[PDB]
Amino acid sequence: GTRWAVLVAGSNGYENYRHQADVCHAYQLLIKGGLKEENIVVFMYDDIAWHELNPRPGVIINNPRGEDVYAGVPKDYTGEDVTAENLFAVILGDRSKVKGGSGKVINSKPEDRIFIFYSNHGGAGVLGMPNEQILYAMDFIDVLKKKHASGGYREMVIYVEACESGSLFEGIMPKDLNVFVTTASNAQENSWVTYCPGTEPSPPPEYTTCLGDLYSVAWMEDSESHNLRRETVNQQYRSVKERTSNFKDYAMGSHVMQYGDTNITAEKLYLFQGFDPATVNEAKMEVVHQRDAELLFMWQMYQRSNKKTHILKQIAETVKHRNHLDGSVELIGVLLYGPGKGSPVLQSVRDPGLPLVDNWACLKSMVRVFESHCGSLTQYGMKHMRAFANICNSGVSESSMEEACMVAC
Amino acid sequence: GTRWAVLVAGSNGYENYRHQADVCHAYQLLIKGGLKEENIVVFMYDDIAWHELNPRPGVIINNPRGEDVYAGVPKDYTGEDVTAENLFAVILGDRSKVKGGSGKVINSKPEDRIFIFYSNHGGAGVLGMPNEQILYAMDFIDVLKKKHASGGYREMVIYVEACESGSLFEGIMPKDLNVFVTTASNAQENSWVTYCPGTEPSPPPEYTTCLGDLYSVAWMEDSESHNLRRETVNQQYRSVKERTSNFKDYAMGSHVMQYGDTNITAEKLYLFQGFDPATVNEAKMEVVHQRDAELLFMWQMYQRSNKKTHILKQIAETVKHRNHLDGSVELIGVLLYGPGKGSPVLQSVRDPGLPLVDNWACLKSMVRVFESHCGSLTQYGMKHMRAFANICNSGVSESSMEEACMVAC
Ligand SMILES: *[C@@H]1O[C@H](CO)[C@@H](O)[C@H](O)[C@H]1NC(C)=O
Ligand SMILES: *[C@@H]1O[C@H](CO)[C@@H](O)[C@H](O)[C@H]1NC(C)=O
Repeated sequence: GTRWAVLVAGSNGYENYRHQADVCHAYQLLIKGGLKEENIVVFMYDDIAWHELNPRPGVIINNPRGEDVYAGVPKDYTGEDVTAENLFAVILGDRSKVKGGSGKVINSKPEDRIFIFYSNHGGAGVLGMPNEQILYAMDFIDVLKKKHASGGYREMVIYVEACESGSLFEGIMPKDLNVFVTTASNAQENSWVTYCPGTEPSPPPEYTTCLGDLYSVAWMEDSESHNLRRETVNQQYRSVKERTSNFKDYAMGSHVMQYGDTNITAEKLYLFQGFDPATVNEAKMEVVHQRDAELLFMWQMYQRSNKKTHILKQIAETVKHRNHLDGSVELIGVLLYGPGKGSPVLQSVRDPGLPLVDNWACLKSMVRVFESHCGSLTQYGMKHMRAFANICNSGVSESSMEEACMVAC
Repeated sequence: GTRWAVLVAGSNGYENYRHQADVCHAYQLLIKGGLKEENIVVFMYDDIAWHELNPRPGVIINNPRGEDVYAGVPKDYTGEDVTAENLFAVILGDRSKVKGGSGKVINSKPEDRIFIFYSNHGGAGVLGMPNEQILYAMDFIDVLKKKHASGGYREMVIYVEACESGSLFEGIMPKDLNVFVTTASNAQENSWVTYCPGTEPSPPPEYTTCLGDLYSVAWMEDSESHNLRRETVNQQYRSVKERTSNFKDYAMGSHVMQYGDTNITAEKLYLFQGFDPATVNEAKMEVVHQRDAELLFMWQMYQRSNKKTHILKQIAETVKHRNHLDGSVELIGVLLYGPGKGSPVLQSVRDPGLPLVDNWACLKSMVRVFESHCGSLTQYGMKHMRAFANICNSGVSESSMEEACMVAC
């Protein structure tokens, strides 16, 4: 059969360099293993390589050894074409449902295998897509069920790098889809960022933005340092789990989770990632929170400048925007449930194995009502997704949500 | 000698019923023990007994058994006269430095004893006074040193009911003043509120506001249930400590602390609180945070109404005001120290036994700069006092504080 891949960075902006850095590295890794470019679909906004802030124009690196991963990466879905609708259409393999981009899709055969890697921001039940778009977990599950029902592949492996990424599959990912999944974190942890300005191991001094993400570089640097005809999917999961746990210090690391068909863990990794003919034959990392890396970048910029006050006022606006969202959400909880019960309700985490939300259509509706009244969530606002899900689960009506949002905003 | 007392409620508003309820109960307790009215100075705003919301006009109660404590309480310093300046002047006993009120002061003799009880809101190093006034711990210490240096008393006992009230004395209260102090909480805990609408033990159903404060009713109900010619100061401290710890559950209770001259703990309580001739011869309480009781009261009102939306919009404004203060302070930390270090700096608590702040004049200056730019702190904003103290201790200049406050506000 034929090995296919879909690589997605869900973010843009130079502050988010790392997510397209991850995706570009994954592309070069798969090419080195003998996957063909026509079978690898790359979603990247593509604003990094030639960004005015990039100290190495035309180059993207993904770890402090500084090897370029940008050259040769195809422009399949870039800019405005990096959408959930295009991602869903690529996975289904129906070129007629794609809007824009190259038209490359996963029009795979029943004997083929597929490898999907996503890297950016997220929250409970949701994944980010560039310019304020949100991808809801259940729609992603639905695409996998549809693809499976059309006999489009033999097996699939999915790696997801994002905050709270366990919540995209817990209680909803079927095990009969020949799909195996791992996530950087459990349903409630955040995801961690590595190779940042000011940490060890040191990125090259000219960089003001972080180079990679902990779970992502963990699996990629593990793959490229091993013979993939011998390493199993399970061995990579084990190695990635230990490295991402960062010496089992969950204040500085997270729990890598697995979902779906665990029988796939017995398979050799080359069936999914190819094999590199040259591969024949640790310290605690200083990491930062995915949600904190943006401000660390603006602060790196502030400290290195002389317009110095323009950056500061932009830091002020960013924090103030976050405070507005955090407060609006907290106040909605107060108006709906009272003080002393609003935060318990909004912030309670369901037991592992249960779905985040019982009505996914309600979740989208609460987000819609919120944003109509309180403004756009942004990428940062996905941190409030569990709060909206908990409003849904509480049986509070959409009519009462409307009233609370109008009072709050 | 003669026994004197000063009783202070630092708050006003029907939401804060309990603080004047505490003070009124303490007054009746001391009269029953034979202290004379001319030797007891009462500071209470006096907006409770005849408040339009008071279901028992002319009556104040301090626990669910519903006995009035208001009748007979003198009007020494009420309304606009409840000030730190008047409190300091009362304690010093110089009637000429009082502004307004009755003119009653503690013009005590070297053989006299003094008992001081304060009950309301506070924060690190500060106590509230009605209508946005703040009383700074070191000014209170200075008054005690001045009073001591004039030979004004033999011994003094001080009870303080307020958030973070340990911080008013740690590292600054001398032990050579013949003054013994206990506080409802340590330097970082909040203070707890008892007998609230919706908790057990049940206040009479018509009340929408909490009746008392945990540490305050603990010492008063302990005094009135014992023979004070036999009970020692130490025994009351022990009993109050255990009751305020609420089964040693510090998520629902606090650590009562002691400062000053601990030799006074060996003395019989009647020397300070008098003795009642009739006294010849437990469940975990449901309590709420001092800072949370205001919103619980507005919510009780919301739930019992039909203007129903007027109250809600007032709840919204209260939460939004708090969010503005919390965000402004957090942003000032970000601008001064960077993200990832602003909160560690602003929220770090010094080791027990050290003073909250090294330059008390700087603390007042930071508050001044903040309020000029970001608006009044309010009573709620004393929760940010440790943040301002930590800015002072960090050596950040007043010039840099000004710049950060202008960017932030
Ligand atoms: C994995 O395959 C085994 C066959 O040995 C089967 O018993 C089991 O049900 C399968 N598990 C899943 C999750 O499909
Ligand atoms: C208490 O009095 C004793 C005398 O027995 C003395 O040793 C001690 O220093 C005194 N403590 C304080 C805090 O004044």
